[PDB]
Amino acid sequence: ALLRILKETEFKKIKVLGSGAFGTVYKGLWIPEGEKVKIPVAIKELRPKANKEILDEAYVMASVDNPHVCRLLGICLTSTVQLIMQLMPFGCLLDYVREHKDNIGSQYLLNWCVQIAKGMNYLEDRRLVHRDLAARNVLVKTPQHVKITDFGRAKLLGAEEKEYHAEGGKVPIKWMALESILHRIYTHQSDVWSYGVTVWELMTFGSKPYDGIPASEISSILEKGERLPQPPICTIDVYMIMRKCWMIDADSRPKFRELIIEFSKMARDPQRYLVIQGDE
Ligand SMILES: *CCC(=O)N1C[C@H](COc2nc(Nc3cnn(C)c3)nc3[nH]ccc23)[C@@H](C(F)(F)F)C1
Repeated sequence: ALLRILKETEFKKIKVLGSGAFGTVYKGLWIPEGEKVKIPVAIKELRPKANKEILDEAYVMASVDNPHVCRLLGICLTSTVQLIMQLMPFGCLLDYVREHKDNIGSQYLLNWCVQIAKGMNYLEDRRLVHRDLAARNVLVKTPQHVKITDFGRAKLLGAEEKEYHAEGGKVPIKWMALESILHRIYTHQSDVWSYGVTVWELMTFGSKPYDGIPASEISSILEKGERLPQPPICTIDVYMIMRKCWMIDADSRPKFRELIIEFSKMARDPQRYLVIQGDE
């Protein structure tokens, strides 16, 4: 995987797929010059660093090559910064489970957990801390295949850095580990906490975590030992894995490599671990 540098004439926006603080994402078409191939893409236009700085960051981001991480295919530097990324046809996993909750069986749910863990482990191998993992930021290539994406909170750790110490950026409190909330510390093990919350979202078919609790109250609730409840479809074996992801000591929590193994085992006999009517 290498970074293509794109001219404005090489791609065209087709429609909006979403937007936020980072900017706006469009569905579009990439026609590499002279190549006679139309490639469906998602174009992320951001809302200034020197071009050389932006490119160097884009080069690193484009080297991230894993089946379960959405890849940066190219970049166009004009008045605005535009990132050309793989288009995920089915949108975010959060919307997908909400929509299709009547037709989602244990096999798909457990496979998604495996895939997200595989992607996160790859990021860890690259020393990348995601810092914003949630079902809304997992995208669907096909119902059978999902990819983690990133809208700018991810950080690369230095050779000797074991943690990221954040500044004042706004934070998704209900997905964050307690040490991130209290001390702005982020590690792969804090990503594991967020992973556990993401899995809870899937197992409840897109339900809201800590529903009707103010974000400002979350740290105190977690300090008292309260955690998200066991989803109706979850056997205790699955729930206990989620609970391990939310232990106060980051090194108590499993590693993504260990989560891959445990969920892969469960995905081999899925009806044993998730209880879903009509499944199958
Ligand atoms: C649950 C969160 C959510 O839906 N979004 C939408 C966008 C995602 O931006 C991207 N979308 C897609 N594909 C897609 C979107 N909608 N459909 C029907 C398909 N592929 C992408 N590849 C990279 C980025 C993509 C973000 C938001 F709104 F923040 F921009 C979260």
